[PDB]
Amino acid sequence: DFTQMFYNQNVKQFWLPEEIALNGDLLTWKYLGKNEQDTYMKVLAGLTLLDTEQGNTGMPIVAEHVDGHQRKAVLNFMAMMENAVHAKSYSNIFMTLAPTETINEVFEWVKQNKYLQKKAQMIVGLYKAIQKDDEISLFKAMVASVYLESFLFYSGFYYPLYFYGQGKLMQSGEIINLILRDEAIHGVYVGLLAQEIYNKQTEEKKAELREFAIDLLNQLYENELEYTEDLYDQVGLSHDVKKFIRYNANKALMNLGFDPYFEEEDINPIVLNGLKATVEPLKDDDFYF
Amino acid sequence: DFTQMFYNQNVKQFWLPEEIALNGDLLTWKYLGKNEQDTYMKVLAGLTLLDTEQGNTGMPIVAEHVDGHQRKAVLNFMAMMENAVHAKSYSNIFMTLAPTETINEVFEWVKQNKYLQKKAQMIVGLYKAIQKDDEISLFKAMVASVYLESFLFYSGFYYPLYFYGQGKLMQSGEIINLILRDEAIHGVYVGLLAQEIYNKQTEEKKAELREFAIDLLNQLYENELEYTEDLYDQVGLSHDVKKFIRYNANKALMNLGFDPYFEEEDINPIVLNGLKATVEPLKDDDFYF
Amino acid sequence: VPKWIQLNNEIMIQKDGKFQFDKDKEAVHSYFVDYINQNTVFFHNLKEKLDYLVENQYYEEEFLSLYSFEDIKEVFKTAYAKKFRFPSFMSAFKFYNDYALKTNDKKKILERYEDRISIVALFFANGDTEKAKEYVNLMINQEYQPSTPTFLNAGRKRRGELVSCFLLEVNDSLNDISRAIDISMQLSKLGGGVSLNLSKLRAKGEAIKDVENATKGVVGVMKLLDNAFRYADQMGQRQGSGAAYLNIFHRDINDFLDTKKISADEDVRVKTLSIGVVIPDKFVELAREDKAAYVFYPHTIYKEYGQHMDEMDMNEMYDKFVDNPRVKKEKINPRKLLEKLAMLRSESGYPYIMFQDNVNKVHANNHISKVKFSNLCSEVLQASQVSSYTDYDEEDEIGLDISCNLGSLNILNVMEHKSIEKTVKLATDSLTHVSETTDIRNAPAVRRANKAMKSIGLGAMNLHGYLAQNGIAYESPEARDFANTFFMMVNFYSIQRSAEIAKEKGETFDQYEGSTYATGEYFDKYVSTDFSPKYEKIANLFEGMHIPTTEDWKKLKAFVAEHGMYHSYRLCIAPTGSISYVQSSTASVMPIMERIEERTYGNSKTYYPMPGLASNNWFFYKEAYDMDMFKVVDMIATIQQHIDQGISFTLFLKDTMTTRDLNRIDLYAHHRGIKTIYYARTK
Amino acid sequence: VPKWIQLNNEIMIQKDGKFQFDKDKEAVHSYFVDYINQNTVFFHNLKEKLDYLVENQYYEEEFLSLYSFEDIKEVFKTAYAKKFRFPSFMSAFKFYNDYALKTNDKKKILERYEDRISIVALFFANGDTEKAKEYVNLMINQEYQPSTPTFLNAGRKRRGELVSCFLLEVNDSLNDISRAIDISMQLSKLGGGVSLNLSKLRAKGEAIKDVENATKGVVGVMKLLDNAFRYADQMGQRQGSGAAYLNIFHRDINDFLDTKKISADEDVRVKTLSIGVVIPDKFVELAREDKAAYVFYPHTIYKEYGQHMDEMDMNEMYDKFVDNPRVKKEKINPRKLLEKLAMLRSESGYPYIMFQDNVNKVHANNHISKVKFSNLCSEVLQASQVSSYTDYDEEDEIGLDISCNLGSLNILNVMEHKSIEKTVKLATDSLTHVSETTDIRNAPAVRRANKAMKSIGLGAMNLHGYLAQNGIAYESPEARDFANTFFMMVNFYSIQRSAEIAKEKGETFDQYEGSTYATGEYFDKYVSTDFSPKYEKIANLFEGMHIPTTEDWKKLKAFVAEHGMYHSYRLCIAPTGSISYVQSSTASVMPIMERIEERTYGNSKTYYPMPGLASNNWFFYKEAYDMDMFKVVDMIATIQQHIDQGISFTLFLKDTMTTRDLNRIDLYAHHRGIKTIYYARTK
Ligand SMILES: Nc1ncnc2c1ncn2[C@@H]1O[C@H](COP(=O)(O)OP(=O)(O)OP(=O)(O)O)[C@@H](O)[C@H]1O
Ligand SMILES: Nc1ncnc2c1ncn2[C@@H]1O[C@H](COP(=O)(O)OP(=O)(O)OP(=O)(O)O)[C@@H](O)[C@H]1O
Ligand SMILES: Cc1cn([C@H]2C[C@H](O)[C@@H](COP(=O)(O)OP(=O)(O)OP(=O)(O)O)O2)c(=O)[nH]c1=O
Ligand SMILES: [Mg+2]
Ligand SMILES: [Mg+2]
Ligand SMILES: [Mn+2]
Ligand SMILES: [Mn+2]
Ligand SMILES: [Mn+2]
Ligand SMILES: [Mn+2]
Repeated sequence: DFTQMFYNQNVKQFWLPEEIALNGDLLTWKYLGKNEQDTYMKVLAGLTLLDTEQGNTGMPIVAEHVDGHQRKAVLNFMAMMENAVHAKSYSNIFMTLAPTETINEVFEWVKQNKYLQKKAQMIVGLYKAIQKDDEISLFKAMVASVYLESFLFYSGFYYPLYFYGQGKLMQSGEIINLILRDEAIHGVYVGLLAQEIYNKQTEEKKAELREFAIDLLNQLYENELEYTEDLYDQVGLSHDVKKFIRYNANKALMNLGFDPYFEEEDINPIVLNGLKATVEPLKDDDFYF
Repeated sequence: DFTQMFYNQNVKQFWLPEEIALNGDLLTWKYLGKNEQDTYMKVLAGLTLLDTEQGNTGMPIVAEHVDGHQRKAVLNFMAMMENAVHAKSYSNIFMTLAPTETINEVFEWVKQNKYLQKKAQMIVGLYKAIQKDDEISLFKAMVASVYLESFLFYSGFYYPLYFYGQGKLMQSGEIINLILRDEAIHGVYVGLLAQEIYNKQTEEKKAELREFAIDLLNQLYENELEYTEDLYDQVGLSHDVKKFIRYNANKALMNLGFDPYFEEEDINPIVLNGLKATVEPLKDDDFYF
Repeated sequence: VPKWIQLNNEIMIQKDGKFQFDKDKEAVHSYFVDYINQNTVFFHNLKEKLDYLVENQYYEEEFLSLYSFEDIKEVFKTAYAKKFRFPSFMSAFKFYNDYALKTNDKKKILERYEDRISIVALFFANGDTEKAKEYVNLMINQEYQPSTPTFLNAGRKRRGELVSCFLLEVNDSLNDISRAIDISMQLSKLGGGVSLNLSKLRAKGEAIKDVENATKGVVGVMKLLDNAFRYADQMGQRQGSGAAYLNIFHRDINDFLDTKKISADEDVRVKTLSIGVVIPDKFVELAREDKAAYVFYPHTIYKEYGQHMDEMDMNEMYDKFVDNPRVKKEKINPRKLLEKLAMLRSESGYPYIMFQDNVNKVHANNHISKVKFSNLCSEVLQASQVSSYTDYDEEDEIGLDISCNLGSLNILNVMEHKSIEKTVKLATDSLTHVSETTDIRNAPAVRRANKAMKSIGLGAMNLHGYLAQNGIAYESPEARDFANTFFMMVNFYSIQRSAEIAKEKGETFDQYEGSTYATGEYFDKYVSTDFSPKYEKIANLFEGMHIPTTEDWKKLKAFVAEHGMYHSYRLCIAPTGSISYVQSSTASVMPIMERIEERTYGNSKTYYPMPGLASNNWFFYKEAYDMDMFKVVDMIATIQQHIDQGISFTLFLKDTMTTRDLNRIDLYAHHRGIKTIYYARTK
Repeated sequence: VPKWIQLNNEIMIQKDGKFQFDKDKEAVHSYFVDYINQNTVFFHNLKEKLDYLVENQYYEEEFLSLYSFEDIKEVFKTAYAKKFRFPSFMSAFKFYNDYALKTNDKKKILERYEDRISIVALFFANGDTEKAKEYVNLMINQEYQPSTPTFLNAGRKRRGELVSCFLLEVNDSLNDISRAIDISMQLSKLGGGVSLNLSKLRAKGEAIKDVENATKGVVGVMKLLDNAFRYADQMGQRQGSGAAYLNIFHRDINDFLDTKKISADEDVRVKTLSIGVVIPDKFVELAREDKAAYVFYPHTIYKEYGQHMDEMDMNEMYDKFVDNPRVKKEKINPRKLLEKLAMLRSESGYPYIMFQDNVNKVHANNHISKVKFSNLCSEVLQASQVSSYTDYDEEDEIGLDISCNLGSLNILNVMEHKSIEKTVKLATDSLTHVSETTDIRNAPAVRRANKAMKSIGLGAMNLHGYLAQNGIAYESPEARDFANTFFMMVNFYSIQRSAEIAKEKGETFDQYEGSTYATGEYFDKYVSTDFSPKYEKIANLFEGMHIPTTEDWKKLKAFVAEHGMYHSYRLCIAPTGSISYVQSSTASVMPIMERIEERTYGNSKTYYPMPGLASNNWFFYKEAYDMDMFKVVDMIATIQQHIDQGISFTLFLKDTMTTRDLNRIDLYAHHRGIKTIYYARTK
């Protein structure tokens, strides 16, 4: 009911890194404090590292196990955006703002970081556990994918959106907004594929899959809180970032056809400024009573 | 030495079938004989099948086994083109020119056609035989992919080109030329990757790999002859198409770094005839003259 | 979270296996002792309050100037003497969030429920203190509820229009199309829902002055109207809502329907304009016989016959259209079109279905015009004459564009007070006043029709609430017997009040002499058939009230023949969406969707139990989706036999049932005399 | 492939390293020997032809009835005595595919070139056989070409209006917006391009009846207008074309511009609505000094001052607006806005640029109104007064909506015949006749301004063709000298003809007494500066023709003072899209885009070399993209100093140049006195 519509929306959102000139960001970058520059670098590396997993494994593995030519095509398109567009865009932002040696060091740090690694490996673990012709393991991986696309990225997206909403780092913020817009539709699409599997299950199996999804969300959420304090306490933003994580967790759940887990909260206004029934033929004698 | 330039070439060649309006072919299509329309539909259906498998299976699987994020980005982009752009374009052509029943019938015809099933069996079999960290199985699949890109498509491409060259079906022909332009660079790129693996081998191993490549080519060739006769005898063109596929077989071998295998022949001259802005800020001196 | 929110959420926390319904009451107390009383603005006396509301442009001073301040004080004291208490938290919440008057910055509450009721009553009475007290007693007892426009906007300076729905006839011309777009924007600016009949517009591929295949059809006008309603969206507060109605014999009927398909392209898809389909009995007959039908090009028919396709009876002219070579037509499968209608209603709830022959076989004003379309809620069914909007500097021929004022009787409160007659007459007087004080300066046909037809809509709410609180199953024959008797009483007293108003004013509605009211035909079934309850329980329910017999109906028929009727149309049962919350009533005569509804407001969630829901009447409050739609159709037909206009009949479907079940329900509704079908809501 | 198409495609086949241009001539012969004569309907005599065309509703009876048949036959004989031959295949193809009258079945040709010219001449003369013969000699010599509407529709019963450029003022009200939508639909129905000024409309987030954040801004109005123009598309023949103009100090200017971005959403982007931006000198001064600018909310300015923001001089009002606390404004960077304009023009060629002060410092009718916006082609620059369209049954205040009358001189044919004066005067008379015979009954302000202003647009074309065939580079100072002299003579004879018509009819245009023509200011630069050619080559080009001197201009000034001027506006240089083909001329005063243009008609390819292109003048036919845009700006300013209205000035850019180069060209155009910039076509 939905793949051709998503095909259309995906291909009409096509873009390339070269379209946004990045050099003019240096005019606001130079005015940020060391803690602001440090947080930005670390957040950016976090997003880059997670998105690489999605391009190399997450999207291609789902495309491999999903049946249907049109779905495979949409999924291929999404994998292309991760590897050919998003990855080059993150690299471009880095090369503009930091010298080569600084980039290498930030990636070394974020690569060793406990909270980034915990979430990266949790997601990758579920992708590696998909078994041929087993729709339960595929569903679990789709849940992981939706959580990455619609939830885990957002502790990171917060900061570029925060600057973007203030008139700072506008070129890289525009790029991030385009990336985020792609991840949103990726999350919604994979969510619909997961609901299709979920709806084929018994009531007991459904309850079991719901427990899986909530348990996974809880593990990731508790690590996100730690990740958040680790990066954002030094710039005083953690309270507001936490509200943004919960709001996006609720969107991820709704993508999977589940109820929101967290109470509704208002979001930081600066970040906001940045942001078929069965056809049965009439058999006659249905006109007579 | 080459991936970056292929990356740039692939992304700059990006297109969608919807860019080309097809209603202009309606009259030249209406005017073709029933035999001509039948061959044309079947030819494009055979192409659709090849691109379906190249997009779903061939390109993603090669991407999985090739090392390097940039090489993977090129291969992922090529995969997307196969199933999200190329395979879909044929449906755009079908939906314009043909009624639904004729479309349904031709897709049923691909499923039961023995030559098309044999060529898919052979090519996809080699893709699925790739073993992780086994460069020889990978080479064999890359040879198969080059043969699909640079040889097997051409029994199909002949007919749209033959019409384009006579000023007939020129909108459909424009789509086909764009597809052909893509496959030419895809065949070169995969050819270069295959040569990398071949060049690592002992002379004895190389001799075996040439045997594999030539045996495979001959087996595919013999099947393609029967396919060509089956499609083109009713339009009187089988001998001409055979010359064309031999011509392109030599190009496939060359893409693999091998000498031409078939003698040169005169190809139908009709078929040969068938072949944001940069932003600067405003200076204060630009306001005075 | 607020204390009242916690108390309201405590309902679902079961104690001894039972819902804590009484907790809801506690919530209201909290909602008043912690929010409403603190956020209300109190004055030293009523004089200071009225002066502050008048000078600060909250109230119109004209309607208050007709009373001395002593009379206004007496009216307010009468309102407050009842000591009205909201029995549920959601009733008070809905009133104080949607209908209570607030300050300019919306930080404080200026109007209580009694204040709003007093202001509405003073506006209704038009200078009569005793009539104002009668209206106050009628509304504070919650026997009668003025519509959301009237209740919210009466006596307010910053008010919109008191009329809820407007129906426009669009003639087949560019001038008429542009005028229809302008009038739609003007009426959406006034806050009313606008319905447009597009059946006169010629289909796609018709000739505009001898150049053929030139018209865009009704889909282009649909896109224009959709953009107009998007632009005029009540100053960005409520999304602009429009309805387009097309006859099923229009050639564009498929494209029309294709506007609501979920796979429709952006150049065809229309998203803010509801769609309705008008189905004559000829289409149902063709589908029943499986004979291939023909959709027609309206302009060819107009050229050949001089009249529009929807201006004449298809049941007698369809064969002439088909056999006429000068009429252009396309072959369709009527059963396939019915299946497409069912599929569209399953997917999106559209189109509205209007059974034209069911409307016009009992329509009392067929002489003026046949009913060719309905309103945005598919319950207004009145005669309309298309307007001829000519070129600039040329006089326009102004027709009749339907517009009626809504007001609902609370069946539970009306029958508890044993005051069907008094409530009906007072509601008729209030609706007559609302019609009289309505003057729209940018819709000429609407203004002329309001002045001439004098049509009003008197609805009813809390049918299911009354039945469930009295131990009567909504699908039971006893419930249908109660509906028959109650709505016959409502019709009798509405006709009596209309005739009394005509006598006291010496004037009837325009062209009343040709109506079935004047000829006495309308009263036929009322002077030969007795509508007294056939069950002892229903008769006991109606005890203390004089149920009109055939003799009373004969006397009323003679009275109407002598004096006439002031209103062309009197009764129409609107959905009554949000004002049913304030009255603690179930929505309209429809069965309840759910026993307890969970609604999210802000970041909090609230649970509203159905009014009077408890352990003893839990199963009498049967959910609509669990009900047999055939028995709901029977109930709606029983009510409809006493309602001159239509009833907003929403179909409540389960996901398991197919489009064939929806088609069967539609065909049974057509067989039973259902005039219109509103929505196909799937659980 | 037809024989003429092969002969045309043989041009590109090079013989002896040269293009076979002469082969094109042969193609024409084939196109007439094989196709045109075979499919041309022939009659025994002209009487039978005229009777058949009148009876079959091809022609109008009124204009033919003004002459005896002998006079009509004499006019046709005068047309056919020239023995006119199309010099290129594309000229005849364009005429017989676009302008020649065809049967209702579109398979036979009823009108030849001489027949169409004779009919247009008879329509122009309005009963004067000698005047009709003069018009026939003017058009068969191809000295003057009526615009596509006039040339195609003159004398035809099945026709649109003869005017296709319409400028509408939209007042800040829902009634005015709906009326603007209606008028746009009616004028697109007539076949005209409609331009609407949206600067008076209040921005997004403004108050409607003192409720805040209610207005949708000009973008919602643009969506409505885009839907209206999509709906009204000349009975499904051409895509409905409309333009919207917004002042750059309007707050919506970004959102306005955002309607043309590719990344814009479906609810933001308008596809069939062209956009133009009006840039006062204040914005250019703010950008030049890099001071941050302010975009103002129009309704706050209107409330504070009682006048619209675009109705007062922003140069003297900007500081008062900024310092006024009751005027709401938003901070912007004018240089960023200029870069956004350049980027948008690079992407899509939008918006059109109107330099308000460049237009209004030479505007002769500033007393009536200042020129606030331009047309769809950005060359009509006239005073306009907004209309107050009130509610129904209320009298509207009808203002002035611009609608000028197009017609182009063929500079090559005019100058080789040494007939600047006669051609200009006859073209002025024909334009006056067409303006007087235009009566639009659905656009009140357009009709009122046509009756009052009597404004016509007399353009010129084949400037680059004439210069290249005379060995003059378009960017050379000699070309600018020729343009200066030629257009000064055109202005002189246009003013003389306007004054002569005013003297003959005894009437001037409304409010002429306040114009600079009446005060003599307009003639200042003409009574002090001599515009005779400064180069001997240009003087020899003008040999045989009297060049008006300063004494002649003084005499003309005295004549205008004594007798007045009939036309408020006389000269405007339109793009002249397809009529340039029929006249075998280069389009407008623009330089040629390509020396030989390749076109695809049906499934066939065709080749049109520029008129007079050969090996000797191949270098002088320089392509526009290869030219320096500063020198093109200089030439256009040289012409503009003699044109009262604007010139359709398209920028021709290479893909290499950036937005800085585009902004530099725009700023040099502003510095040089360019009134409008039409398009930014990137090669
Ligand atoms: N359910 C309710 N509906 C409407 N108003 C209410 C409701 N509950 C409380 N109020 C308002 O809040 C006030 C709080 O008083 P409450 O109902 O607790 O009793 P009280 O102080 O004994 O007086 P009384 O009941 O006589 O007004 C009420 O007087 C009334 O104005
Ligand atoms: N280049 C052309 N432009 C316009 N009409 C042409 C052209 N060439 C031919 N025709 C048309 O075809 C006719 C035949 O012209 P042709 O060149 O054969 O000789 P002719 O002496 O002009 O002929 P005729 O006896 O028709 O005047 C012309 O009279 C004219 O109607
Ligand atoms: C002008 C126009 C009309 N129409 C359709 C919609 C109207 O319902 C229908 C009638 O237009 P009219 O305004 O009645 O056009 P007309 O009066 O000049 O032509 P006729 O004499 O035949 O009535 O034409 C379009 O679809 N597109 C258009 O652009
Ligand atoms: Mg008409
Ligand atoms: Mg106003
Ligand atoms: Mn990504
Ligand atoms: Mn993604
Ligand atoms: Mn391919
Ligand atoms: Mn390929």
